Amino acid sequence: HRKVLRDNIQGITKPAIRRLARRGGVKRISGLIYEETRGVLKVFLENVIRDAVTYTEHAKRKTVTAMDVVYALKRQGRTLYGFGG
Amino acid sequence: VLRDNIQGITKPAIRRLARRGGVKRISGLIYEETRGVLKVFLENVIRDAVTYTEHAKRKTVTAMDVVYALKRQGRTLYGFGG
Amino acid sequence: PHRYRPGTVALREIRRYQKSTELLIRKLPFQRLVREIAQDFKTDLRFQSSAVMALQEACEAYLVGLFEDTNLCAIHAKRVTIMPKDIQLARRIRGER
Amino acid sequence: KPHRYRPGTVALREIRRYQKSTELLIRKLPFQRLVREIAQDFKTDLRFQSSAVMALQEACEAYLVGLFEDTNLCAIHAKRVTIMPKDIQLARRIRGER
Amino acid sequence: TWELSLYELQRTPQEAITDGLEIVVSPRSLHSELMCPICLDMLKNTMTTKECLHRFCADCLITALRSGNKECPTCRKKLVSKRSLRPDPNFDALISKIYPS
Amino acid sequence: ALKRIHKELNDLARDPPAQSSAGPVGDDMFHWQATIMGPNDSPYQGGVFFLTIHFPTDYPFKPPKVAFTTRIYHPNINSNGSICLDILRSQWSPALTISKVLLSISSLLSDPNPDDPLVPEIARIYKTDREKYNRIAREWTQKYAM
Amino acid sequence: RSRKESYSVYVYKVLKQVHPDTGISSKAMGIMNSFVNDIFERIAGEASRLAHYNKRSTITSREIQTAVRLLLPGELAKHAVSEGTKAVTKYTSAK
Amino acid sequence: KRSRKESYSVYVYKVLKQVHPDTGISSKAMGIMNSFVNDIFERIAGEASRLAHYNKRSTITSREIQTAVRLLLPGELAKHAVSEGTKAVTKYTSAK
Amino acid sequence: HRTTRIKITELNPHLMCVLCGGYFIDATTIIECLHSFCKTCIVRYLETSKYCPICDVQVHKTRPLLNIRSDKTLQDIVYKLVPGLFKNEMKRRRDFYAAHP
Amino acid sequence: MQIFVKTLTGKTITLEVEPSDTIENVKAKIQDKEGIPPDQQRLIFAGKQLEDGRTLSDYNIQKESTLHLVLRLRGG
Amino acid sequence: RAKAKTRSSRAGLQFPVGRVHRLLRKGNYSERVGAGAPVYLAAVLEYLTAEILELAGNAARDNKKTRIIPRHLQLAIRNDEELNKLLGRVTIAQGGVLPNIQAVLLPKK
Amino acid sequence: RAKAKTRSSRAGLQFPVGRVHRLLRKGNYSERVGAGAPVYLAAVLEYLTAEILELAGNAARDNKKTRIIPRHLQLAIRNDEELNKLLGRVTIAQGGVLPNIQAVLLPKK
DNA sequence: TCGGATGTATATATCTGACACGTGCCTGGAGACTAGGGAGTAATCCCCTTGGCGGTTAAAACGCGGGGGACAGCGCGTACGTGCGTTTAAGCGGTGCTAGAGCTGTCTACGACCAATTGAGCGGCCTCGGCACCGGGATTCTCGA
DNA sequence: CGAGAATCCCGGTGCCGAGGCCGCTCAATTGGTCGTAGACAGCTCTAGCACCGCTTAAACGCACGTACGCGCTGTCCCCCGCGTTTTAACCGCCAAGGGGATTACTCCCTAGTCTCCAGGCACGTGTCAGATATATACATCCGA
Ligand SMILES: [Zn+2]
Ligand SMILES: [Zn+2]
Ligand SMILES: [Zn+2]
Ligand SMILES: [Zn+2]
Repeated sequence: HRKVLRDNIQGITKPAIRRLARRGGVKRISGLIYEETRGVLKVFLENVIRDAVTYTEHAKRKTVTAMDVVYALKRQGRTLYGFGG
Repeated sequence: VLRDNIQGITKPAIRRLARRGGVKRISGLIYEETRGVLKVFLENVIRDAVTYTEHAKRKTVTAMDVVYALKRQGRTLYGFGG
Repeated sequence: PHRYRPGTVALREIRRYQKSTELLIRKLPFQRLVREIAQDFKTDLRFQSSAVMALQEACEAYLVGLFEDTNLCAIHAKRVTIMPKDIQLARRIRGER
Repeated sequence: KPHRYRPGTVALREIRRYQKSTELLIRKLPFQRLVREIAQDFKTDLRFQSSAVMALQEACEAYLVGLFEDTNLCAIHAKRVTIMPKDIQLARRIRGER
Repeated sequence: TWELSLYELQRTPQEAITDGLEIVVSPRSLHSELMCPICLDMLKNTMTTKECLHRFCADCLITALRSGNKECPTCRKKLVSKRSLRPDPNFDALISKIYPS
Repeated sequence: ALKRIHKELNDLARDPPAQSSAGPVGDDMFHWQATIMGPNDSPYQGGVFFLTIHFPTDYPFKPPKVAFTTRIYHPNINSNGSICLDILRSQWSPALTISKVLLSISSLLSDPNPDDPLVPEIARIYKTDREKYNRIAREWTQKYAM
Repeated sequence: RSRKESYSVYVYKVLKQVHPDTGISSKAMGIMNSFVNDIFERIAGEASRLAHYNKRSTITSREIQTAVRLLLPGELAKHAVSEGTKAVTKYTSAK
Repeated sequence: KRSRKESYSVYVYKVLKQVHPDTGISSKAMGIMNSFVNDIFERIAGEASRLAHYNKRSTITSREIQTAVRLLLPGELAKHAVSEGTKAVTKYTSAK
Repeated sequence: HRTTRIKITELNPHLMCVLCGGYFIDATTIIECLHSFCKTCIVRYLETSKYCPICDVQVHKTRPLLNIRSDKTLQDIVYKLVPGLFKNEMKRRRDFYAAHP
Repeated sequence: MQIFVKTLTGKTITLEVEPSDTIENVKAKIQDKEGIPPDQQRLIFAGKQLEDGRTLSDYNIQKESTLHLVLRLRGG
Repeated sequence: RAKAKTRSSRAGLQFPVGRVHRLLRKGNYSERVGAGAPVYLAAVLEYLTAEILELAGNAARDNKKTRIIPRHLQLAIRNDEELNKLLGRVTIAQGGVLPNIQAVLLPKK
Repeated sequence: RAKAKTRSSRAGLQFPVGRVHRLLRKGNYSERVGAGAPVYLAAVLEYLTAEILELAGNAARDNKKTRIIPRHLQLAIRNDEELNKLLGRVTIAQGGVLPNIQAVLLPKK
């Protein structure tokens, strides 16, 4: 009974990107970065959620479990430690 | 015992490898750097390729042992087997 | 009445978040990203609570991994500010773009 | 008074020359002496099939051409034309090798 | 968006014409539709783009992609290869019925 | 690269484009000539300028070479004759005809692109002055073209 | 002695459908043999993981659809799923 | 009926009490230590299976796990794990 | 040719819908299978299914409106080959707003 | 009214532009439909270009006419 | 008997369904292999070699040759965005490099 | 019988030789598994967890704590050059980042 | 703004060796059959995912000011490119030797498979101590002067 | 060289998650048999190594000059820091029900076996595609 979820990428706020940059050790951040790191999160998240949903489509589940994200990320060479497997 | 064969990768050979990379100008300190990079690359591939011959109890290094050592490092060759 | 120089509070925030291990991105507006992107692959997907938390800890760990590699592009271009030029080298040398 | 190209035109002529051809660019006998130096540290009196050294020429030269494509991008990003050993180290670190 | 307005929701189908009526077709009228814009000739073995829906010949797009940049040559959009194209056999029979042979 | 050229001559004889004309020099179907009638909003009244069109023999999949035989003072145009367009150099498609190229050259004479010149000292006084080149384009086109 | 199996017979049969006038040198048949051998191990490698993830001991065509959907990018996956199911539905009719 | 999920949690406490007998591990860092062990089965037994296919054999022996360790583990992790793996196998030629 | 006159009887089924059985008005095609229907046919029909009504190829996994794009060239074949639909569409439309401002 | 818009390579646009509107208002409607900025646009009627301050009523531009678009790429 | 036909002709294929089935058995992927599983692989492996030999055979006609050379295999692969995503960590022996000179290096006008 | 001892006590180990042997059987690696093969894995898997819990337990004493937290697992791993080579494509959940500020960003003297 | 110099594509003839086709043989795939268990299906439990309120307050958003840093311009100088002439050694091709790869055959020790047994390890339950949080005061950079 | 946020250090309260205990089933161990994988030994012969001589392609060294790297300067835009106001995350609570696990039963599908024969492999052979050499004509660079 969805309608549509509308935008939700603006919820990656500019102070949240400045916190992620300062674990990267960044002093100064130009204003054009925030529009592009939202577009790089799209490409991270679209690639993982493609694979994680095709692990649930064919286990014949309707919930995306925590292991289906772990196998979707291991398939891309980015393994998680601390969620099973 | 062979010695001093890294210098047989000459200066004009690195400039040919740079000009498939698309490089116009090359500073003079690069030829010592790229010889040190072939050392690290070949030492990693030959080390794995020899441990495939050591496991097979074999004294020649075959072409597949290079191909399996390269496939293991994420650099698969096409053309020499497999 | 009292101002720090620009760049000294920025160095404090580098030392705060390189000590902490908390999630820097929020949690409710990022279930909404996960559930928009998954709208294109199945309808009415449920999510385990630990499935969305595995996606935040993956997405934050690989954006922090970018910004470590876009410092190096900014510093080797002899800058301090990161430009969006620097994300584009880091994602091209890695093999992503 | 004799003929003399400006610096940069023969270099662009060689970029079009080698990006069109597919042969190997390192001489084949001084490359075998490397492979038989480096393998002495792992066994003694090893032999090599003739296609095992040629598999290492195809792999090494594809590795170095792939580096110089990335050290261009690190030199053009710093508003230069020369690649420098700064640029090799910066491309090799973002790849995850140093 | 694909939101229907008021007239779309309350419209009727316009029926066929089954009485025998000749169509005086003129070739000065159907230029921008049945002609390939690459070879400037009639469309044969038509391949339409997905994102743009523009019709070419099969041997004109595949030559235009490998001997040029990867765009639709009438939209500057993004094509990738020949598999981002679909053949339309329901368009090929328009030429074989209007213009045989 | 032979059959499509026959139908461009049908596209130029049935409906020839405005302020334009084109055609082959002779037996060679790869070396063409063309003329340009000057527009009236431009400082190029009393137009006629001749052209040479060369086909790369993989036409229409390589951009043709179109150059000037007459001298024109204009910031995106060499003293040798090569035209600085983004059409014929970078952004080209097989769906473009020469009759669409000539309308892109005719529109250069009214308003140029003053951000990427060929002789860069010419385009400097366009950006600051406007009364000079209104006379200069009317002096140097009544001599070498009229 | 000691006959060795490759995919060279079948790459010529796919040439003679696609381009019935061209051929392949021997150095590029050795590359086409290693396309096919190294995409078995991709597809059959991930089809075997899907059987272990779902605690099953058979690899069926359902687990090779999804290995194709995981591995092949974009529209390679759409055309290979559609032309892998057209072979299974043509196989099971002609038995 | 909960299926009795197996883990390596019992064996990571027994290696703590040899190494640091006065420290413990939180439950979130036990799930990380359970992920090290499971993802190094997959690496070592993955390459030990390939060494049997490459050499046309149907057994994975201790020879194929020595060389899988030598391929995977870098530098001095490989030397100390080969020696401490052969010290455990030679406690069978003396203890059967 | 020069004239190539034709009947409507051989040009019907390339101008006919299936969901209404009439001529195409605001024709949209599915990206995957390239079967065309009216805008007031597919937008109603893909509220219920995810499949083409001709060949049952799945339009999209979740929302089938993404793989629908309107084909301008197939309309312009319908208005030109059929005598007087561009008027008769507007005359039906202008008479609608004459009662519904 | 419905005025067709030709390009150099063959994009066709249906614009609903009244003849009372200025030529700059025609440029601003191609903003909202295809993203093209007006500062790159050229517009040609049979040899004569369009000035900015005029309208579409000066050239007797009737129903179902054709435009032309030439892109002024500022920098090349 | 009844004149043994093949499995790959029953599938309408040319890649061998019989070899694929025993390379899935011998090769330690699962305990069992379904009957429609080698039919699915042999169809996917045809129409990935067919999609390369289309593009490689077209690149051989541009160089006016009637044999596919490993130059034409990289001109086929590195000009698709989708055959680059399969084969991005793959070097083709004697395949060379796509000609790409960057615009900063070209001489000024 | 003779009072079943274990295999992992005969090897002088604590990681289970009995589980490793049936995860090598069930798991489709080879047809057969040798008898000294799970003894070799269970010894390698001890002395890679022992070498992490040494270094993680030392990082817990520097923060004056008596429990290993996943902060201390990344301080153990990302400070070795050899545990970074195993675990370079591995993110540890809630592990954080090593504190490294580069010298260009620090204020001038 | 141009003609000489150099490099390029283009055409033609000759020649060789690698591709493509053919043949004979054998071993791997197909046909036919049987048996057993993997998976599909139905029913049922109960966990955990969604959904919705309401109060709180951390965190985002906005706006303003000013200083630091990006960026362009400019001048100096040295290091890299081009090129000629001389030196080196790669490449070829030829001959000769033998190590070692690859195969065959015989035979035994090793591992699967089985049945019975029993204790290690899982899940549930309980509790106390490590660690988080609060709060007060030491105290350490930071910055104006 | 003092003022003022900010960072550490310390002593105290309080709770919840780690660590231990226990009942118990299921998985590992013991003991035994059996067929085959692999170890071993002998032998064939391919191919890897070593040497030689000659031709000449390519590396090396040197000189000269241009143009690019780099330091310096100045101007200005645009980030940072901060204070104020506004948004909605977060927390706790409650409630409903989809769907994930789990069981039990049954039957279709896959392994296994035996036999039969044809597809594919090795080996051989002849012709043509491609490589090389020559001789053009034309394109392109650059000092005057
Ligand atoms: Zn288009
Ligand atoms: Zn065409
Ligand atoms: Zn309709
Ligand atoms: Zn359809």
